[PDB]
Amino acid sequence: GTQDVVYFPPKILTSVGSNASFHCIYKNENQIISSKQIVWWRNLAEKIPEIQYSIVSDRVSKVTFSNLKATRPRGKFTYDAVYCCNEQACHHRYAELYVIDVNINISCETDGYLTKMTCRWSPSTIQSLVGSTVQLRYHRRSLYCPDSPSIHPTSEPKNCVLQRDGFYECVFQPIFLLSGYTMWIRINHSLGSLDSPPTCVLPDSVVKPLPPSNVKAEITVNTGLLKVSWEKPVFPENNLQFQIRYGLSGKEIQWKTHEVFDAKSKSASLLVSDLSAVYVVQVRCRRLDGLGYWSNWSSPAYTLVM
Amino acid sequence: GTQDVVYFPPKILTSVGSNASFHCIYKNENQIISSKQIVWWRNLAEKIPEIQYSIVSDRVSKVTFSNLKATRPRGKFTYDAVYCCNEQACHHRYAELYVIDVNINISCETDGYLTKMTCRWSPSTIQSLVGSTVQLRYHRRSLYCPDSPSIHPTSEPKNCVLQRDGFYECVFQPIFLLSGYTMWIRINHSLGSLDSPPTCVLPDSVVKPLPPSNVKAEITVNTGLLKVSWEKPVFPENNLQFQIRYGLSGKEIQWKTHEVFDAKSKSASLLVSDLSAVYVVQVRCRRLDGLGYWSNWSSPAYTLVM
Amino acid sequence: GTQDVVYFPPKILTSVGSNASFHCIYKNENQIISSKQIVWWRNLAEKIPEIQYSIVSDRVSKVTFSNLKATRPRGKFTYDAVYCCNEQACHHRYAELYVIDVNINISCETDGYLTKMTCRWSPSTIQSLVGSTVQLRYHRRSLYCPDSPSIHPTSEPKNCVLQRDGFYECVFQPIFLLSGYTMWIRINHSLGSLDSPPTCVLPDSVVKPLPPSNVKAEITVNTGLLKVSWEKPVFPENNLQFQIRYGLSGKEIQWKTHEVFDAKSKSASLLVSDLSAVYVVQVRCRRLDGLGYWSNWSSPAYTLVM
Amino acid sequence: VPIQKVQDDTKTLIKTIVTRINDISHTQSVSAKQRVTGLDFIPGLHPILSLSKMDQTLAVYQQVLTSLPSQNVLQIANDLENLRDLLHLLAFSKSCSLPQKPESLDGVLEASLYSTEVVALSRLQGSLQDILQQLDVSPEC
Amino acid sequence: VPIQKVQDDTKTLIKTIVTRINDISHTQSVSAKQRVTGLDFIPGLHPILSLSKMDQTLAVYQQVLTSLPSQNVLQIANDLENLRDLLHLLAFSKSCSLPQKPESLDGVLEASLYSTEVVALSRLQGSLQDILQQLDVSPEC
Amino acid sequence: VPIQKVQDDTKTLIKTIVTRINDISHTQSVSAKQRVTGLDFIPGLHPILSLSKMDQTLAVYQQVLTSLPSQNVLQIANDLENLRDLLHLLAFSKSCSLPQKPESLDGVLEASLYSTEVVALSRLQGSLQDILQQLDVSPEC
Ligand SMILES: *[C@@H]1O[C@H](CO)[C@@H](O)[C@H](O)[C@H]1NC(C)=O
Ligand SMILES: *[C@@H]1O[C@H](CO)[C@@H](O)[C@H](O)[C@H]1NC(C)=O
Ligand SMILES: *[C@@H]1O[C@H](CO)[C@@H](O)[C@H](O)[C@H]1NC(C)=O
Repeated sequence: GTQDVVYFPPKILTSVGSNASFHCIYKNENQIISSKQIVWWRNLAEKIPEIQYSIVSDRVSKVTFSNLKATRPRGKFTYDAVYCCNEQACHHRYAELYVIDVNINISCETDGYLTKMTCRWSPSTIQSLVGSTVQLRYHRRSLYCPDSPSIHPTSEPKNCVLQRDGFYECVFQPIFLLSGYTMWIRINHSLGSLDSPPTCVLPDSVVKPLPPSNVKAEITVNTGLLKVSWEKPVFPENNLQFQIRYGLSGKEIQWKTHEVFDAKSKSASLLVSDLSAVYVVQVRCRRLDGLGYWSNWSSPAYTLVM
Repeated sequence: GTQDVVYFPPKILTSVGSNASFHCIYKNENQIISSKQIVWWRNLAEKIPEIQYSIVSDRVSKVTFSNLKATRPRGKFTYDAVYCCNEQACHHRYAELYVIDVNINISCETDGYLTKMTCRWSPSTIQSLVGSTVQLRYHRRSLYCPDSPSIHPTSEPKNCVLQRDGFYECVFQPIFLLSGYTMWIRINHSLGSLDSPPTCVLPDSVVKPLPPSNVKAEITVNTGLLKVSWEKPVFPENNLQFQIRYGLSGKEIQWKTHEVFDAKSKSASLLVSDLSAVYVVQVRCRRLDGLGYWSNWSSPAYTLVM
Repeated sequence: GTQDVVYFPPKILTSVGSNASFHCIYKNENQIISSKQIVWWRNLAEKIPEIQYSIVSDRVSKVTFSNLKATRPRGKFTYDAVYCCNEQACHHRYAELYVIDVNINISCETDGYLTKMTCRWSPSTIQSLVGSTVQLRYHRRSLYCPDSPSIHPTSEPKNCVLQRDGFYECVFQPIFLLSGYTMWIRINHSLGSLDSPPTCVLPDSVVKPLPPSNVKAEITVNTGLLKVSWEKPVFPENNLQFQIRYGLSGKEIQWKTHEVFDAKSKSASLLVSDLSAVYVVQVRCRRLDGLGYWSNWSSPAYTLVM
Repeated sequence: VPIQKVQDDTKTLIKTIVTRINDISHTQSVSAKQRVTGLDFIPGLHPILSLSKMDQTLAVYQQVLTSLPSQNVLQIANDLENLRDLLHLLAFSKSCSLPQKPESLDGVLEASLYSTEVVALSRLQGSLQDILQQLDVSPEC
Repeated sequence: VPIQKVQDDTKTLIKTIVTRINDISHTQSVSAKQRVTGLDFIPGLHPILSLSKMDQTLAVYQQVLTSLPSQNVLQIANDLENLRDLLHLLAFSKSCSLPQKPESLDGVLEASLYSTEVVALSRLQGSLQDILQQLDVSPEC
Repeated sequence: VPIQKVQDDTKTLIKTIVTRINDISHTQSVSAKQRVTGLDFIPGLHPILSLSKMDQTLAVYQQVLTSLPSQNVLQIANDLENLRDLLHLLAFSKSCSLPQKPESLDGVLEASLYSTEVVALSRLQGSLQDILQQLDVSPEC
């Protein structure tokens, strides 16, 4: 017979954690059935619990999904098929429910020379969804970041390059050190668009400095001390804290660490137990205020014995 | 003077093991000499034995080559130059004899999922011969292979890809499991074409199954037995035989093998000499009827001791 | 005011070791100052010593640079800015002095089959200078090299390929063994052209022969000798000298060498201290007249013991 | 041609197709008995007893699967081509011949691709299990 | 917006630009006091005392550096854009506003690129060290 | 220019060309004395005694080898160019000058390439061995 179903809306595009509702009309052979006769199904595999149903009116049934989990794709099908059914008998027409995990984290790092900022993000939650585009979008504020970042209506696309590790890398060069860069991932789907939660980065605050240079380690036998000295990197101009790791030189170094919070310190004196052993020393640095990354460990410095 | 020679035929294209005959007329200064005066030469290097000559008529001499060996190329020359000579004096005109080893073997293997069949062949006997094309041709019979395969007049070319090992790989996907695929290599030379001996393959009969999965090895101290268990691969649906290799786990495993011909067996119990040693076990499978390949050995399973 | 300077010439393109002179006119507010008031400067960084100045006339000052060193580039600037100054006050206009190290060495080697000659050269002194082309040029003399090579007005460009080591390789094939190939590097700059000192190579004189073949080493216990024998390579046809290196076979071979100056010698007999040890032997060769390279060492030959 | 081998190979091929359908994840969760309206042109309620009924049933599934855009269905369509030929070879043994359906399928593929694919493969599996279970009993032409 | 942080960040940015200019090798050898004629349109002899004078001075250097074809100058030009905005933010704190020069620069870039770049960066460094030294003393609008 | 070195280098070059021809496999099996009709325009029966006869002989082989399409013959053609120049240099020493043949060669290359190449290289080798053996005895101009 002339059986047909209508979904309001025909398709829903939403993100994880959101709620979604579908309304339906079941026209059985030219007459709309009572909403009390309507049951809902998921992919023709399982009846959705009646607890989620809502009688909108004598003819309209409604299904509500709460705190939606990302739709697991079944081959070519990236959406979940929601069915309006007349008791045991379902129809061929379904509503398409697309739930995408848009919680992508973007991490940025400014080089030791303060010439560029590289941002990295993983499309592990978007790779399955093809037939739609995925891009990093951004907006720059003249100075600083707002307290709560927002998806500005005016934004620009950023060219990102897929790396061998599966992450995308986007490079900003030249940079504006004290400008707030608000960025997010936009998924442009056929049904509409979704935006990931925006993050604002100040390039000045995500600098990974170059390691301290001219690192020396010497044992002064007159005092019995291991004297370590270094030169802070060219950038940043802000106060730095240093971390020194030292140990007896061997097959597998058993490290000991010393922390330096005096920004104008270029040396540390450590009292060691063995004056005739070769020690290996490395120094790394970070902004004293914690607004940045730790530098890589410097090239090893060794003491002598003969 | 006006000396000239005529060969019947001017050129011969044939395969290894075949017989070939050339006829010749030697017109010495406007008059054809007696066939008794004609001697034959090979590449102006050696006189062909008179035993191979045949006096066709008073003016026509003939040379017969029996069980031809593949012509060894001399640089740019892929053919052997056969000469009709007037005693010690030869002429510049020769007959081109091309003998190519067309005995190429094609081996096929259907994947463990029964989705494709890959056929492999080596052009080691054809690589020297350029200025002619070499391709795999095939014809498919709706069901099964004929008792003696034949080069069907209607065939289709198959795209083959040269691999780093020097072999060509041709992939059929999707496949017809119970259809007979008759295939051969066709060499399209300027003089004509040669076809290798055809082979018919049933994709169902050349499957290399996936290894048995969920392989476990445990020592039951109550009985003093090494119990090995496995799960047969998803495909094929036909009865399988299993082979178990086991040994003491160490630097270089000294293997021992056990054969299982019961198609519905999922375990074997082996009486071992040392109950406190770690044994390594692997299982592989093949169709009980022998129509297929052995699977790869499963991932090693180990017993414990503490 | 209307202050301006004129350099004669505006720019100079020269090579290391050469001398260069600039003349200048300083028109201060529509009147040319006395040459005694003019001082010279280098890149606005340092005053050139007054010792290098020359009073050409009452209005013309001159600066002379002797035994010029290659100009070190400062970023985009490949030239040194020479300034004509009115005492402490300099002007914005300068003279461009470009000094390039054109002393590039080209080394050629003819293969062991005498079919090609490969020439190699490093552009380490030219890589910095871009916006100008760098190419190998050559001229061939029918027979032999002149006593002193010269940059012939008629020459041809040679295609060179940059290699992974940073050197350019240019291959001549086929070759003219007894023809003199005069070659040099030409730098075609916007200001003019510079040519490196030419070298003439006779391909016959730069052959690196293939190693001696069929190298055998045997210990004759009847005499207590280590007998080494070899076969000289196919090419060259000229008399060769041989060098044999031998030692006890082990982890790190302690080599001993023997020289053979007899061109028709195919063997050497060496009295060894230990008759029951395995010796390793290699032989290499070179033209007796020294006009060529040493071949690579032959594949090792070993003696036996049981 | 050995008929015993043809009957055994027909059963093995049916088991092979059923296994392929088990691997297609979105079909195993769906009940082949639970009816879907609008897809009545797909064989399901029919008992399938004769050789000609088996042939016409597989030809309908063949036509349905050809339109679907997956590579999993393309392989199953090739297996069905072998299966129909095996049935004709079995009909030849027992001296009988077999012959060579609305096109509302185009509309249901455009509007409901998920329902068309899922129900077609689920109904095909049920049909093949019925054919397999009835192959032990001598089938009529 | 914390003004104490803005004043400290302005000083840190000035030090950053000065360090970038120290790394540009051909500028450190040149005396910023030793005058070059024809480049009088580049700020140098001026004392630079007010916020509006600082702003107009940086805008001139900004316009000069934009024309130069190096990537080192492009980064310094971006830092100057942040510096001008910080000065406007500092002028806002103390309720005062700031406004928005011959074009003989085109001719001196065509004829004397080395002198234009070297003198501009050398004069900029001197100007920034003057701005930094006067930021400790409360500046007038 | 040392004439002693030129005479020694001429002999060394001849030996070099003869060795190249020995490496061309299909020429060593062919007897240079055993005659082939139709290729009489290739020097063979001639004794080659004079400098001008040697020059005209090598020029014919040079013209023949240029038409052949192999890279082995291209290298031998270059060696012959050096050899002709050495002969002219040796003719200059002893104050004498040398000058600068049917074209049925085009037809024999089209019809019989194997015979043209094999016989040309085999005849060239014989001619060079004759030139080498007569270079010890003072040759006439
Ligand atoms: C989604 O539903 C839950 C449960 O009713 C509710 O707590 C939450 O507020 C809803 N979300 C929105 C945006 O209304
Ligand atoms: C080829 O010659 C041999 C020897 O005469 C003969 O045995 C064989 O039958 C011949 N082949 C054919 C196809 O006649
Ligand atoms: C370059 O100057 C030096 C020093 O005056 C002089 O010895 C040399 O001859 C000059 N070079 C030329 C080519 O005149």
